[PDB]
Amino acid sequence: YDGTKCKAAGNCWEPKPGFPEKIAGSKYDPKHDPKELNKQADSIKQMEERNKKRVENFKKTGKFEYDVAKIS
Amino acid sequence: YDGTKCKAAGNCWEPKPGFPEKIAGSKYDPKHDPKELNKQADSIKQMEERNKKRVENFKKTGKFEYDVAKIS
Amino acid sequence: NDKLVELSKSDDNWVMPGKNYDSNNFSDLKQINKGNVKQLRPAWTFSTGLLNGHEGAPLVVDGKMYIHTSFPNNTFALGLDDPGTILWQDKPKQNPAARAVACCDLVNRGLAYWPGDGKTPALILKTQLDGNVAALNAETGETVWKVENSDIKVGSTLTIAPYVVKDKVIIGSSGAELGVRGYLTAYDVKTGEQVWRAYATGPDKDLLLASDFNIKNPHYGQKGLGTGTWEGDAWKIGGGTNWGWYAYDPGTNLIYFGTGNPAPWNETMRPGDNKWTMTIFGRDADTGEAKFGYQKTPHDEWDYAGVNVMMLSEQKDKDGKARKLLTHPDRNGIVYTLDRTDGALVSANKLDDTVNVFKSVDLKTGQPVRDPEYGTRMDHLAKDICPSAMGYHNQGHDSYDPKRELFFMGINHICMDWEPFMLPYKAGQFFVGATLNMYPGPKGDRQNYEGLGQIKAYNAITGDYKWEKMERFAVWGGTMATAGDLVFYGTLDGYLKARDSDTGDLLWKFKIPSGAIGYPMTYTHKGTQYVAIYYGVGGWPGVGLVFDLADPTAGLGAVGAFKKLANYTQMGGGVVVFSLDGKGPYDDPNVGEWKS
Amino acid sequence: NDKLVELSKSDDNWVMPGKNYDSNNFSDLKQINKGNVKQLRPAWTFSTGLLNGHEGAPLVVDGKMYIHTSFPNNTFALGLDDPGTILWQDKPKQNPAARAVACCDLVNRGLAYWPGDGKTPALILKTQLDGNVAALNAETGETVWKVENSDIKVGSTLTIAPYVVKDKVIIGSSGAELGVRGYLTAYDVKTGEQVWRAYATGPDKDLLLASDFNIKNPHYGQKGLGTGTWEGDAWKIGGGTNWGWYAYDPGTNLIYFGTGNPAPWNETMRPGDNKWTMTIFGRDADTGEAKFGYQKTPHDEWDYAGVNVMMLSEQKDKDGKARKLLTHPDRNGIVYTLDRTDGALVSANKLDDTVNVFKSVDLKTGQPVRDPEYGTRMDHLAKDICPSAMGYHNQGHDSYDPKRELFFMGINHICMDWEPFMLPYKAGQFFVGATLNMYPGPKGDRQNYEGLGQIKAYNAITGDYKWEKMERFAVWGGTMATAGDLVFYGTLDGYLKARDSDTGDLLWKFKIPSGAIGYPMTYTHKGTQYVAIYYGVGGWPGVGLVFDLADPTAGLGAVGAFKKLANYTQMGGGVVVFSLDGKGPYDDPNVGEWK
Ligand SMILES: O=C(O)c1cc(C(=O)O)c2c(n1)C(=O)C(=O)c1cc(C(=O)O)[nH]c1-2
Ligand SMILES: O=C(O)c1cc(C(=O)O)c2c(n1)C(=O)C(=O)c1cc(C(=O)O)[nH]c1-2
Ligand SMILES: [Ca+2]
Ligand SMILES: [Ca+2]
Repeated sequence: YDGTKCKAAGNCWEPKPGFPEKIAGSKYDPKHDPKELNKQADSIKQMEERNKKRVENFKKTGKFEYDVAKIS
Repeated sequence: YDGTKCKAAGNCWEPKPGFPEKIAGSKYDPKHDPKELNKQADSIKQMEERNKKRVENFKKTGKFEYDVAKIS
Repeated sequence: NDKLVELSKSDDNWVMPGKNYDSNNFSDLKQINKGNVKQLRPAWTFSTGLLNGHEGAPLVVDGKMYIHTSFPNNTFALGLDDPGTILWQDKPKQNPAARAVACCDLVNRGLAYWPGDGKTPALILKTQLDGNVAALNAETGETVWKVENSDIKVGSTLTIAPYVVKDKVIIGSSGAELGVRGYLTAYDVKTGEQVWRAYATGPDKDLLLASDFNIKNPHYGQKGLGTGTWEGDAWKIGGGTNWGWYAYDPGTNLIYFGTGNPAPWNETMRPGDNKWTMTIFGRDADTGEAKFGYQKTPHDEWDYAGVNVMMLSEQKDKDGKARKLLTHPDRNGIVYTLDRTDGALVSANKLDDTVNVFKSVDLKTGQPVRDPEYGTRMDHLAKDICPSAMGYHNQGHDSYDPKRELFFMGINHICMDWEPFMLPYKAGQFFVGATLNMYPGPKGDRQNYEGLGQIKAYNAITGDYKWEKMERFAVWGGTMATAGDLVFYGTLDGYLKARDSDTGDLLWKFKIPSGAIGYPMTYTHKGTQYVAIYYGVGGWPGVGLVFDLADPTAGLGAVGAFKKLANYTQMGGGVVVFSLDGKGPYDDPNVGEWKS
Repeated sequence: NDKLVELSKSDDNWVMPGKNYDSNNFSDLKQINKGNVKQLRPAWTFSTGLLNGHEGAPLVVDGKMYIHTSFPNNTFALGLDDPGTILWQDKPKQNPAARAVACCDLVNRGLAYWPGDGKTPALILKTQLDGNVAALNAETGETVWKVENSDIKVGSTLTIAPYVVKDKVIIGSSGAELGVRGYLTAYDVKTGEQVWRAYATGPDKDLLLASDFNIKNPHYGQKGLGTGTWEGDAWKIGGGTNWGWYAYDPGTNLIYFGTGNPAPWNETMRPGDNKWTMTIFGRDADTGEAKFGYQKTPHDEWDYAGVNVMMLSEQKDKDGKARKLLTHPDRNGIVYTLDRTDGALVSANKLDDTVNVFKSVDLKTGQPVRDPEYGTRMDHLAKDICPSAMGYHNQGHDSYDPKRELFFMGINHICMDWEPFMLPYKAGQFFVGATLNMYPGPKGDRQNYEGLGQIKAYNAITGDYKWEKMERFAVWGGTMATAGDLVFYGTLDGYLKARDSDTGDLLWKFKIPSGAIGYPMTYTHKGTQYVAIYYGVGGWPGVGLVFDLADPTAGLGAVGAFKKLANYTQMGGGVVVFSLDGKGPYDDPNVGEWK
């Protein structure tokens, strides 16, 4: 692997000598939990919803409130 | 009580108007626990005995040791 | 922003990170010059009340200085005729658990300014370690709006400075050492409403590509590669956070910046080129859409995070033609120069001849030619790799002199040993997976652990270095240059220094209270020129001193490399301000006293 | 110590707290003077790595500077030809619980030095907040000996500087706000052995009195009063700790110093004169035996702790006879001058005309004449008492010019309201028993909370003030004077200042990073004169800022009085060094670089 063999535009990766093309099923398989992989995108969706409630209350009332529990 | 009436040299205290000459038995009695009063003198005796073990071992050996459990 | 351009033309002001939208850190002032710099001495000082590292530099606008700190991220406003009186202060309340998910000390790179319009007053913009972004009234310090950008419960924090363009503020991201997938965001500067958000990995809809992305250099790659150069769903925790600096050209409408390292550090766990981590981007300021993207380090094996400074210029190329350019010194040991209108490669040269990870960069294919003897992999201990993970360049903001056509660069001389290990991903926990040993490179003193830095003067078209000088420690905080034939910079052992711009000769230094990890700035006030710098050592080089660590592999391997730093400096936090013969606001000492 | 006397005669050294055994803080140097001080500017700086208050001043001996810090009490040694290299450091390990029984911030007042004898090497002597005392090798920093003086489990800590006399080191005490009975101790400087220990209250055997104690002034009191001026066993928890400064005269062999306040602050819980709290002592350096003792404040009602600076001089009295003297400005609003050979009272005058707690001091009987309208007692709220418990003078070390016969004093202008309350004693817990409100005195601005300080020039025999000047905040850290006609001092709002010795006119100032609560010092190195000062605000005036407090009755009442201090300064820790034109060790910038 010297970086100069490219099967397509922007795609030049090769395995090193003795290593596999795909790691699934090998002794290098990471076995990630899908429920852990999805936690940071669900957290961003919830921040975005709390921010929309803050910004729409500012533009109706003219007074900013950060604490969502105190917004009508 | 203005500090100028002295019953002996260096002893000029007087009670203020309406206050007693002695506070034991009065509504100002502090009611101190004799066992709590004696705690700081017991602590000073224990520090002085640990320091003597450290100093005599330094003078005999020429090497200072602070942990008295390591001094025979 | 048109009024920020106009304000940057006055020498009484310093209005944005990097001085101006070209990001050159260059002043036309010459009251202080090579003929009189020996007379420079302190005029006044100010302590921030905090320890840990003090990064970035102050702002100056309309007769006032604005100062920022380490965690919990306080802000102070001072009047230049009487800096002993504090005009206002902002002191945030934050969860102490934010400290436990910071990789690299409790640092912050600084403030931005929006000049106001016709009903909204002028604003100071700031980030906080806990992931909030706030706008403050510049005259009173009161909060106008505050929103949540990043979540500490999944390992995501903020250390970058905000950047103002037109009526928007741009916000980056931190946490690749904890498996955070990078994104940058534009907000409406008047209200906090989210306008656009672009990710560094994943499906094309999330990347925000223009319909003509990379049309002039299609061999760089085009559609489908944010999932096509990964196995399965590994891109979801894949890194690419952007925590460095920006530049802007009103004539192209593009912002210029780099994305960080893929996660984890164990390369064997993520086969593929891992796009679009490690990439130089040009994105539209109003929509976020990418016009071009160049990947400098395909399939990273070394933590060469691609976030460093962007400096703009206009120069004739080797065939005599006038070009509009960007110049960028990377962690990986290469300094890159590109055409900033379409992304074309102009030059890619080594920062020092001891770089061994690549043999060269091919200008016609765009790929770096790898030396397999200096790569990393499972079940192998790799030795003597240059550069180390700390880089031959890190977060310092450098400078450019447009009369001389030279870049002045603060450089690191640090190499390494590395072995990876297998580990699970758990949201909120570290996700690194490698053990390191770090030490001085071949031109320093490896046996004594000294000789870890350099400062150099560089031409980007010919590739020639006009002069080169060795330093005791890495030059970590950047540089500032002036029309007085001077280059200024701070050091980790605790000095402000000045060198001759044409030869590199050391003309002057002063012993400040603690090491410096930010850049110098300069301004005039009522006719007198001043030079200011923060003191307070920290960031990655300072972790052994700051956290009382002694295992040399601790601190991601920085503790062994900087074992002698504590013999030369201790922690601190504040600003020192200099002038000729120390002239200042208290030359009449009755100014600012209490009177009855 | 005869070798310390000789080393102090060189202008290249500063070898003890207060410069010399007279404790005058006075330099014969005149390179820096009233004609050129506008040229004074920084030469080099050093951060300590710590926040909280930085009290005292550095030592200079044999081409080296020695620096000390707030808790956990670190020590640094620097070479004057290259101060960017740290020669050695000492970093103690201490129980974090020591912080919770400190009354008044995590401060320390500094180091002492003993010059060696050919067998034992020269030594640096230090105290720690946790109650240990240590001797360090001056060349290498290694520990030679370490002993326990004070116990945090009963409320007892250390903040005082050690003091070296002959081949002995003298160590004081802290904790009267927690009911600690005061004592001072002498140790053999070579080994750590305890030689003598003297208590402030109790039976005569524990007081360590000479057989002829007060024979020249028997009306001051003599035998049996350490128990006879108390009811029952209340003297066992009675206060009198000594945490300020000393002076010494080789010709009398006496050390001079003051004992602090009685416990608790509630006066109704301790009837009697409460001897020997609040007392000026003269004790023999080798045996500790007291020759004389004068009680300034019998039966304290105000927390006027009697620990302040001692300054020696030799002057003609009003009848024209030559006298050997001590002069001492107290918390209670009175400045005292005594004969230092026999204890006789010479003068006792007000620090400012606004003092109202006493009408006068009677020089024939020695008793202060009390005004009962400004006393304290149970079931009563007392208002507008001057001075406050913070004093018209606190812990700052002042100076004396021997040719002008003038004392230069840093003063406080703070008054109060006070009411006591009943409470029990439990060892290890606070034992105060009063609630306070504090504010500027009548010559300041009581509604903006500014005008809290003064600096004055004084003659001890006539009682006349040559000049007087107001300051924004209390002048907390002391003063230093020179033969260049200048008086130097630091301020809480963050300056080093210089005033003219004859008129008080302000000639120069510099904005340092944080407020100053220690004294300035001066020395020569290879022909150049330097002036140095610590920065880092704290101590009692800084508790609001240091601990983030807002209730005005908190910090024992100090939070309300200093509510505007945070508008002028923030915390810090370090040293700034000045010279003419900023000349220094890096004038060749290649010195100290890597090669
Ligand atoms: O990957 C990331 O998200 C991330 C964030 C930070 C940061 O936010 O300060 C640093 C790092 N990486 C890193 O690779 C690095 O070398 C580094 C040095 C420092 C500094 O302030 O000295 N920060 C960071
Ligand atoms: O009663 C005592 O034992 C004791 C100790 C201390 C100290 O150790 O600093 C102070 C006080 N009292 C106190 O009364 C006081 O006004 C005070 C001010 C300061 C300071 O450093 O600013 N320390 C102390
Ligand atoms: Ca990183
Ligand atoms: Ca006290």
